[PDB]
Amino acid sequence: TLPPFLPCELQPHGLVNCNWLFLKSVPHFSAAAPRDNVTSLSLLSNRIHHLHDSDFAQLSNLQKLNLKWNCPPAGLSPMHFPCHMTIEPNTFLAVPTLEELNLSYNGITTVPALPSSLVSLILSRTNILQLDPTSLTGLHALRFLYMDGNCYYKNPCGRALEVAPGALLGLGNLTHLSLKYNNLTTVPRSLPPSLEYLLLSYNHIVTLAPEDLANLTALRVLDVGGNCRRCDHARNPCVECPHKFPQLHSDTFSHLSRLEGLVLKDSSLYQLNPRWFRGLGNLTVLDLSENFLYDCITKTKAFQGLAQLRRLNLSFNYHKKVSFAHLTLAPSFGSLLSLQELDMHGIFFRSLSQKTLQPLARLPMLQRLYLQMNFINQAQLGIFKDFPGLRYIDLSDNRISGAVEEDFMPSCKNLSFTLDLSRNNLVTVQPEMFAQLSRLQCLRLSHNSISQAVNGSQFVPLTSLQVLDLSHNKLDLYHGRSFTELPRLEALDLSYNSQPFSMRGVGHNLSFVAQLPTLRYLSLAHNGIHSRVSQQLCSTSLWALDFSGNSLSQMWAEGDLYLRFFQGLRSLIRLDLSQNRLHTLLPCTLGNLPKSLQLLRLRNNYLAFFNWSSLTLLPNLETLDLAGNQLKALSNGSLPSGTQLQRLDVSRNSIIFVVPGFFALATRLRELNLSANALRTVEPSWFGFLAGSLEVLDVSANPLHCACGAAFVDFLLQVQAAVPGLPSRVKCGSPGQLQGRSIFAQDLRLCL
Ligand SMILES: *[C@@H]1O[C@H](CO)[C@@H](O[C@@H]2O[C@H](CO)[C@@H](O)[C@H](O)[C@H]2NC(C)=O)[C@H](O)[C@H]1NC(C)=O
Ligand SMILES: *[C@@H]1O[C@H](CO)[C@@H](O)[C@H](O)[C@H]1NC(C)=O
Ligand SMILES: *[C@@H]1O[C@H](CO)[C@@H](O)[C@H](O)[C@H]1NC(C)=O
Repeated sequence: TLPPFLPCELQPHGLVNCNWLFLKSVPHFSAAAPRDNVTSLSLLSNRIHHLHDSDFAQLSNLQKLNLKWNCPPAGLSPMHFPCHMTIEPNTFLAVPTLEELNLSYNGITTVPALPSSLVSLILSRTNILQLDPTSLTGLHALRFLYMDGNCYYKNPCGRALEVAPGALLGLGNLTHLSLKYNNLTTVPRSLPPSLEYLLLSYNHIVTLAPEDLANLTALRVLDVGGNCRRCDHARNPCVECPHKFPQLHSDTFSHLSRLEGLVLKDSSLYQLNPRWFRGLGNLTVLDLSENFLYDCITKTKAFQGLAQLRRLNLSFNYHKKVSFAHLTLAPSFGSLLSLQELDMHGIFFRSLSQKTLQPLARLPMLQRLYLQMNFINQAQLGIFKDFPGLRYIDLSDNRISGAVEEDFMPSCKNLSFTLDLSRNNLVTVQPEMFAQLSRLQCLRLSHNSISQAVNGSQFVPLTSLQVLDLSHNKLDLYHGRSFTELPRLEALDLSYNSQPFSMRGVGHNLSFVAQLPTLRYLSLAHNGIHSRVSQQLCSTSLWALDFSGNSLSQMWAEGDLYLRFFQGLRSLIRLDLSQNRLHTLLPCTLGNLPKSLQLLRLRNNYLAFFNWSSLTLLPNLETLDLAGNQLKALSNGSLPSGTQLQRLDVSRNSIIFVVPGFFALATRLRELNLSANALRTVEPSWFGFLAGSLEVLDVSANPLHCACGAAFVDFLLQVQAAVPGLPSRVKCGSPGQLQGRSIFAQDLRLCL
């Protein structure tokens, strides 16, 4: 049985996925295909320029249809190729079950006839330049209409979009309307009173008053930002706000009592009118980013009584000459009694002290505080001890320098208190910086130039710290007492620290790993450890070690000094020895790895041989990863009986053949990656019995020997459930004509 929707892929939830197939038109699927099981059809990024009456006409249960990026407009086309999509009149009418349509990024100039089942319609980046009562007549179900980017720099129209008065009044269920990047100068008259989300950003609506929002009292989100922009630091075409604008009247929003979110970013505001927020008693989110409010926020009263507000964005309110603002928050920030999140990144100010955030200090719910990219170079970090609810501070990308004058490395996201000081100019860490920060659970100091002696005296106050990121620094030398002042430490990232001339004539002392009793995850990746190191790592607690990007090759050529290097990690589960220049491997060196290992990576070494019988010496191994080595074959014995191996990756080798029965004895094997090798066939004999056990068999990017009709294709059709991208991504290597084309290309489809 062929893939039922060739060239496309059936996926979960009745989705036929035809994305990215260079298709010139919509496939006419066969009669025996389960056309009725199809509820969603995706055709993203093909090149269908002509749609017909009969294209969708027999998909009796089709609900979602995505035709995005098929006939892109000149301006959006990389090579400015003009495109005007032809759409036969009944093309969509013939899908009377259709509920969701995405026609974005296509050269269409009018709304085609749509059935009245439609609930969601996306027409963004098309060339529709008019909307009137005849445009979406009778679509009484429609809840979402998105039509952004029909007239802007990447898709110009020489004029404005025209939404006629009442054009959409017939749409009595329309709750979501977006009309950004349409070159509009006023808000369309008489929009459905049912609207709850109205996004009008990035037009040229430079003036706003309460009648512009007439009758829209169900509005929960209003976005009118980017309508009189500042252009000093784009990037892309941008029209500056004309001099005496914007003109927001003082009671514009005062009848929108259900409003939860309000966006006034990039509106060139030098000043806030307190009256704008009067009556907005449900307002939880306010975005004032990219304005000119650096001076205003030191004295404003506009925030008084926004007692329900939970998120406030003031980011990129910076002097356009590019210099420091003097930041002292106005007292009315203190009235934000419900504030959970405050974003103040990219304002630019020299100093973080007691004065700076004073009015915030006692807000009982304030949890997240974004202060990155401010070029702060003096910070009193003690100020954060007396914030009652702080969970996260981002001070990354500043120039602070001291006190005042995933499976291998977990994230800090569920922790109670995290401070990120990455990308500052920290060279040395004084322990008094954190004297008022005993409660910190996660500390990030990556991408500094820390070249200090780490000797057990740097982080003394931080008695609660569970996670320390010191990756990407200039740490010279690890001592036996390094990090031993951190009693509760669970994760430690030291990746990308490599100063081979600065070791003071000695080597790394890795005995500190044995001193950290709660440590679970350690990374020493890209440290350039060739030599000059302790002979043994020892830990009863450690679960994951990333040792990638060193030279164990050199270590293990150096006699037998380093043959038990990892053995003392009595509970190691995950070990990454990828990128270690490993040319050979003794079975005696593999058996000296911790017996508890479940997962071993050797991505990107130079291994041309592997003794597969030596996998008995790792009885608990479940995932083995040998991607990117030089295996020429899978041979020299087979996978031995009893192996617990479930995931095996041998992608990106030069595997030309596999011996018969190579995978026969691996009864737990479920996932096998054979992608990007040199295979010319796929054989059932490789798996003895048990081929139907595999849940994933990836055989893409192989130079398969396509012939009419090769039996390996029979095999892949039999186990097609496990083969990802079978209908399109499993390709031929020969003959010359079918080279790089699908194994089911027109020519070969005759031989089935
Ligand atoms: C099998 O291996 C191939 C090649 O290594 C994988 O393809 C890569 O997938 C990663 C993400 O997993 C991408 O970053 C790369 O861009 C992909 N490269 C190529 C050439 O495809 C593939 O994902 C793996 N398959 C499975 C099922 O894990
Ligand atoms: C926006 O409208 C003006 C005046 O109607 C026009 O000159 C300009 O070209 C339009 N912008 C685009 C991107 O087409
Ligand atoms: C490692 O560190 C401790 C000092 O705290 C020392 O006693 C031990 O002998 C050192 N080992 C080496 C090889 O230098």
